[PDB]
Amino acid sequence: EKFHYIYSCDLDINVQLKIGSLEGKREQKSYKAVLEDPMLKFSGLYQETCSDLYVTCQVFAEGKPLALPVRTSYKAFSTRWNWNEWLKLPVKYPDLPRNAQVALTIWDVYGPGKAVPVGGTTVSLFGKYGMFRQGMHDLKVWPNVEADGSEPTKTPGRTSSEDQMSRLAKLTKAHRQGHMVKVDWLDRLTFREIEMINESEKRSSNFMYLMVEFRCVKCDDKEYGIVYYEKDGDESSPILTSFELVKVPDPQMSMENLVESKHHKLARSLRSGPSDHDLKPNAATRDQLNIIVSYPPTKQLTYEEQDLVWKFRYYLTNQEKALTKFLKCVNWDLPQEAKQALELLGKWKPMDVEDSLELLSSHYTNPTVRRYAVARLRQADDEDLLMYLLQLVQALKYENFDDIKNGLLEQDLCTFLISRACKNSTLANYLYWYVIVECEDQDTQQRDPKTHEMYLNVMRRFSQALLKGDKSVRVMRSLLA
Amino acid sequence: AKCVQSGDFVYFDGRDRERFIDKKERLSRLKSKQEEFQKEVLKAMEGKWITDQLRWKIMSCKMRIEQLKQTICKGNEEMEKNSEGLLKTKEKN
Amino acid sequence: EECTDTLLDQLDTQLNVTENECQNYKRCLEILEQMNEDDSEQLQMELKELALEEERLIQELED
Amino acid sequence: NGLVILVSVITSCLQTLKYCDSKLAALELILHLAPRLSVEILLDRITPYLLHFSNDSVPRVRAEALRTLTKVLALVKEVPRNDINIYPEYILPGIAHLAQDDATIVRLAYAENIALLAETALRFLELVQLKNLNMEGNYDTELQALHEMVQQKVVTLLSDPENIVKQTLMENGITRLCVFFGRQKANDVLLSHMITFLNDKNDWHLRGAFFDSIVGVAAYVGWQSSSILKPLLQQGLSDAEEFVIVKALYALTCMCQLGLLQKPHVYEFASDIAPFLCHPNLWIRYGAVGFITVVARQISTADVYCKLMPYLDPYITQPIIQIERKLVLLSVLKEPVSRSIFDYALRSKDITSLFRHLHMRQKKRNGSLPDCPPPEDPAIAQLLKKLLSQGMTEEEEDKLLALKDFMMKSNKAKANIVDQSHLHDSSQKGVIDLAALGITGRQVDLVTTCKTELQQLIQQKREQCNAERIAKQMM
Repeated sequence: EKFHYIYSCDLDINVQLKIGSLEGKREQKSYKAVLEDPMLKFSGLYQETCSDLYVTCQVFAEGKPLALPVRTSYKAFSTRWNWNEWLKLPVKYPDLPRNAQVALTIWDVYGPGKAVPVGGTTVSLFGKYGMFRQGMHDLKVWPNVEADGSEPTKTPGRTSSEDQMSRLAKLTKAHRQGHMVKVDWLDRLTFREIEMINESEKRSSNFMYLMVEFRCVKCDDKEYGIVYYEKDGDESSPILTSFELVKVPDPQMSMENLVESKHHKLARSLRSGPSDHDLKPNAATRDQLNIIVSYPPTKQLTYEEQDLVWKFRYYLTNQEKALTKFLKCVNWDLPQEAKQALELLGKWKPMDVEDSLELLSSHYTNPTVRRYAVARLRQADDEDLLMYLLQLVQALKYENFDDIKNGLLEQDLCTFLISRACKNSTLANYLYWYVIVECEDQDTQQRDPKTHEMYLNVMRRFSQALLKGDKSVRVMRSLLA
Repeated sequence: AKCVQSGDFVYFDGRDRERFIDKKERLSRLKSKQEEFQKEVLKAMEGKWITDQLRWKIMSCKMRIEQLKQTICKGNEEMEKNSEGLLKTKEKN
Repeated sequence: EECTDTLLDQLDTQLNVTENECQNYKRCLEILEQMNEDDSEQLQMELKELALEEERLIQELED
Repeated sequence: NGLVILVSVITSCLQTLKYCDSKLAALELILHLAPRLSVEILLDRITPYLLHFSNDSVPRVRAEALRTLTKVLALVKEVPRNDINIYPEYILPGIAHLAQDDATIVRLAYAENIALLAETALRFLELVQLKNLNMEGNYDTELQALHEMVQQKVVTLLSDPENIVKQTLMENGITRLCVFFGRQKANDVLLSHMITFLNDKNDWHLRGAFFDSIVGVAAYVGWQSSSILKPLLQQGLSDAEEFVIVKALYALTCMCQLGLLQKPHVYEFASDIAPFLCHPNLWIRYGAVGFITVVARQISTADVYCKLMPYLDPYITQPIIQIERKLVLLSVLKEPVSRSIFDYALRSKDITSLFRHLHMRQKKRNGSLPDCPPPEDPAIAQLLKKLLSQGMTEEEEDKLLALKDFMMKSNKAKANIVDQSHLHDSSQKGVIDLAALGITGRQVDLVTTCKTELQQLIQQKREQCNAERIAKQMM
């Protein structure tokens, strides 16, 4: 009443196949061939009625082997080639494509050191509609040839048919399974007819067959058929049925340029860390680097320049201005380069306050390079920071607003401005008006409220930082009010 | 390293008194006799080697006579069966 | 000291083995000298008789 | 030359592919164009996208991405000015995660290919050296970085939890990877790892694969390997799985042909292998013929008669010289111990006292003892009765006694595996269950290409259900 199944991609267990028996006479060569090559006399075909055959079981797909060939352990044979061995195949059900095949070659000895194939049979692991082989199978063994796993297989173990026994055996198995309607009086006759047909085929032909079996996976007394399926094969493509602005869809629109990403890693190699203390640029590259360092703060370096600024980053370390360029070569997404940038930054002969203003601009957002700017902006007179204050109050737009709202390399820029303001009342005077302009800016209140509230919290912070100051500082809070 | 160059070394336990150089010389003499015995064996081998080639030839030929006699038996039984089948087929025809 | 005692034993054993192999070759010679009595003529003629038989059977095979 | 323009419409898709079928198709496309595309296009353009697929969510695609990358990189006969570092700095660190991937097929596909990536990278560094010389890097420290980088991966694959990955590395290229270890470390860390595979007493294919590949590693390590490997080969000849013995005999054959077995050990092995000339298993029987004829061809004809024949004469019908020809020795072997007699002896509960009794019967047979009493423990008499009533000829008793050491050791090893059969008692049955893994079942009432195939299957099952239901009810 119900069909139970699982996807081949969900069943993450090793495929297993029983090598059953081998049924059928084995064609003996005429002694004429034994005279042609005498080593035939010692082959397993001639020495014993049943030789100690073995079965190889390579899983093929698209004409390629998916894994190494598993093989049946040794079993002695006397009157019947019968293995009852479940070969744990080297591939799992999710590893199998829709055209996976087992290539079961039967091997026999041919003197020392050399096996020879008795025959081979190839059966696809997925049936007509993607269900994995569900049970016992009798595979036609192609004689004297090694089982081929190319697609189409030249040695198929099954037919779509086209002969009596291939159809009558399927019906016989269906009848045994109870699928076919039982009728005792007919069966007792039709199976005698099939017996005659089979015994005729056994005489008029010398084909042999290899029984194999597949494990019927069970759970809670249910047996699940395995259906070839793919993770993501479950979703139909979300192709949009109409478009009117984007006429020429581009699939790589917002994807990372992997070719450029590859050139980063090679040209800006960190492994030169120990070599770059010794190796330094020569005459022709000295001039070239001096030219790059001289560039204006807005001249975005080309990849050739950015390369040279990294290759000799340990040389540029000796120049205050060169640090402005290095921090533009460093990619700030890559934790690899960033972890070296923040290292050489701490080794570099420090930049001046003119340069420190650059690091505060929008382009730089990594906290350790912003805080390092402050770590040099500190080393300038409050007379100067009084004039730059008009710009610096705007650089707070580029500052992390989360450190503001909860701030109620020691100091971020806002803390530094408020600190230096308490230390010199001339800054505290202007710092009030600049920030309060933003708080009164009804345009910011509507076009970018996040920035507007940042200034509001800058003013709440400054309101509180003065109240936390000395008696002479607290008076400034009341003076500004 | 000075011991092996002197050749004067012997077991510290006093198990023996012959020097290493005496034993090395005796080994070279034994190896010399090993060459002699092999060269003496090989001249005997060159005799047996010829008769064993013949013995293998006889045994190979006998194994081929056994094969050919069976091949003729097989060929005859196949021909006899085919003759009886042909006769029956002519009769049927 | 320990290396000297060890190397002396390694030579003593090598000597005794090499000497024993020489005695083995001697014993084998004592056997090969008796095997020289085997006749080559009668054996070779048996090959001729067998070769004649094979020539008969190979002709019958063609027939 | 327009392929550069075509490759741009291909590569622009490789980052947005949703389906596995298209991802695999894209890899065939790259491999089909790769021999035509210039070296600069392969390394600069194609390569970034091959590494991208090595990170794909589908394990088949990760496997095929590495498998394509290896074949694509093998085509680069020249080095671009800016790519001399691509192997240490970009390719190898970009696939190094695959060697420890969760999905076996990926690690398996890594083992199948690491032997070639390493060789390609080395040949690449070689071209870089030739380029530096023709243009006029610290080759020594780069080569040693590549070696240390390769060695780390080989040892990882040999330490893989699934034997199939170890076994795959063994057959695909362990003999060549040895160059990345060098003469000394190949023995210290590589060979010592392989010697550990023989400790697996339940996956005979891994012990088999050891003897298949060990000849390569031993030839590389040279003379140092003989004393370490010698006892492991004797274990192989006494293995619990007879195909491992066949592979052990094949290894000794190949090793003797290479002159790797020291002269005393060659004869020692022949003393242990000659008994196999009467073993019932033809694979072992002709394995012994293989080895022992190879011995007869490596040693002097003086030693063939004086040292090899004494070991072989008990099993030979006639003391034919020139056994160096495999055809000769096969023709003069005595009939082997019948497999029935062999199994009754080997399978017995206490094979020790059985051979003791038979050995005493040998003394009585050869005149070295006056007479022999019947066995003392009835289980031995019951076995003696079984063996003799099954047609055990006196020559088979002599041959069984020659196989004494093999049968005793092998029986002891077979028992030791039975002592482990409790660990796998659940897998020996005919059924395997989802209950253990908790995989979600799916069901449909019978009362993309994959999604359509499943619908066709369901339709077929509804029809085949109604067909049986109607016909049964109709009857």
